[PDB]
Amino acid sequence: NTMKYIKAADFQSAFKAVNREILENPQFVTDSRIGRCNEIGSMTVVVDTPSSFKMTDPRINRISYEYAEDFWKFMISGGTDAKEAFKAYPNVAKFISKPKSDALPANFNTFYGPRIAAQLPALLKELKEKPNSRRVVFQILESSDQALLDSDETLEYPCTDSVTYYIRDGKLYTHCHMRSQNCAVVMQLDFYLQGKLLHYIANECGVEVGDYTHTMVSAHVFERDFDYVKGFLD
Amino acid sequence: NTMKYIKAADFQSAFKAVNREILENPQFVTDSRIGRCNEIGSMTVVVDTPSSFKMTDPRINRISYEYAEDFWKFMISGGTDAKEAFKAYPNVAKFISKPKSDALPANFNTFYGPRIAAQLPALLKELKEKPNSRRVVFQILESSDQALLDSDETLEYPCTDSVTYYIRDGKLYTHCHMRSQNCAVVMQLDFYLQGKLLHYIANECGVEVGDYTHTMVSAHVFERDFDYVKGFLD
Ligand SMILES: Cc1cc2nc3c(=O)[nH]c(=O)nc-3n(C[C@H](O)[C@H](O)[C@H](O)COP(=O)(O)O)c2cc1C
Ligand SMILES: Cc1cc2nc3c(=O)[nH]c(=O)nc-3n(C[C@H](O)[C@H](O)[C@H](O)COP(=O)(O)O)c2cc1C
Ligand SMILES: Nc1ccn([C@H]2C[C@H](O)[C@@H](COP(=O)(O)O)O2)c(=O)n1
Ligand SMILES: Nc1ccn([C@H]2C[C@H](O)[C@@H](COP(=O)(O)O)O2)c(=O)n1
Repeated sequence: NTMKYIKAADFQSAFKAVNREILENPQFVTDSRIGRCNEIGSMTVVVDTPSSFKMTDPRINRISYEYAEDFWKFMISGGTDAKEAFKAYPNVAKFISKPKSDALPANFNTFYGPRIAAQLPALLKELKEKPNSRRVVFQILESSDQALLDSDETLEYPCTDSVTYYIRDGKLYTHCHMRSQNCAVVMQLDFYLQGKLLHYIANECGVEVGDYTHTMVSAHVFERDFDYVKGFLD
Repeated sequence: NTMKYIKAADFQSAFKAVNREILENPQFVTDSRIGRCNEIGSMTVVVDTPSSFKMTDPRINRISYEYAEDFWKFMISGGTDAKEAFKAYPNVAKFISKPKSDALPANFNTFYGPRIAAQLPALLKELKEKPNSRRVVFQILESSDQALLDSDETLEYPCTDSVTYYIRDGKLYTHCHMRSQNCAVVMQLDFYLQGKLLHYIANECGVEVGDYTHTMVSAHVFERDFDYVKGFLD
């Protein structure tokens, strides 16, 4: 039976367990916007030790850690010069190009970094100053992104919905809610970015780290990636 | 050990199981913005039969179904005349009053209805026309709501983060992500509103209903409500 709740000691064990479950016990086998995938709806993943966001198995190699670190620096710096930041990676071109349609402005982008940057002052203030706040939610996906739905744009319609942080008894807890997760490939990047970000937040707040929860409305592995996944399982 | 994943046949069984777990096996006992509560972080609740959103046990009476239905009509109609809609309920006054601070405008409100109304056309179009879309997310909590964090306003800083809908094989699946859930009281209302809304969506799309998933970054019961909860358990 499809296991939707996965608790693991570290990011890599969670990553392997999620991918194995999607391959072996999918809830749906579905033809999606970008091809056929196995899918589990509404998976919840808990990582006990969020310092482990750099996975050690070199067979999990579709997101290199050079790329992941370049992406982290691009994101946390809150800039929009993706062409410069990812000039060494030509295959990300369709995700970093200017909008084509005149409908939405040319300043429009879906980069997470500027959105995190805009919210950091108010959210850090709440996180540091309102004891036991439940209100600290970084919004990534925005309703204004819905202008992308009926367009031919290739920009990411944000896969990450929100990241909630809360502190209890000196520890920072994190809940990343994903609208849509490519578990075999991009999740390696998402885990890296979220691991870096939560440590950034914990350090700004002077607190230690609890655990990390990752919910995914669609947790999927494309059929084209099954051989890749099998290559890192066992 | 604290059970964070609860699967139940109907909303009431989920409701009772969640409340029991928070009372008996909290992750945190914490003094919050609005008083001491037992709390479980990042709970996931699955309801197999989402038609069951009106609970039958009359001891679960803090949200009357007259009030819940008035709230539903107020929400789905997308209006802002809360004073008129809830005139028969004086205790909701602090949640429906105009903003006090000149910082945010007088048109500012955090009612869910207008936000659902604004997104319905684009999201229904995606849901009906893009097969197996993963993109249909109603955003409730918005980053612009963060202006409430450092204010003395009593308006709700949205407890509901987002509601994602997706269709696979003729069935509508729903994932409601809550930032913050008062599980003993308001969750009765949230379950009613989400049950009504998902049936509204399924009917607009001409599809049947799958299941309903409810994730809560903070799932809590205030100590002041423990006697009430005990009164409906068993
Ligand atoms: C700003 C930006 C947004 C991106 N968005 C997506 C995306 O939404 N979906 C996706 O699959 N890859 C996206 N990518 C590319 C991934 O980060 C990564 O390069 C890719 O998953 C590697 O795929 P491959 O090794 O199979 O070619 C994005 C890259 C950038 C720089
Ligand atoms: C527009 C609106 C927003 C509300 N927001 C909240 C809220 O954020 N938190 C809350 O506890 N009750 C809120 N309420 C009140 C609840 O819907 C409900 O009346 C209350 O939980 C009943 O509490 P009581 O029976 O313990 O008095 C709101 C009511 C309205 C009309
Ligand atoms: N941070 C991100 C951004 C996007 N995606 C993936 C999920 C989908 O495989 C695809 C987005 O497609 P869709 O919008 O149809 O969900 O990219 C991901 O895994 N992580
Ligand atoms: N639809 C809603 C709106 C709010 N709340 C609850 C959660 C908290 O008990 C409180 C909101 O307080 P806070 O903003 O501190 O989380 O109201 C809820 O349960 N459901």
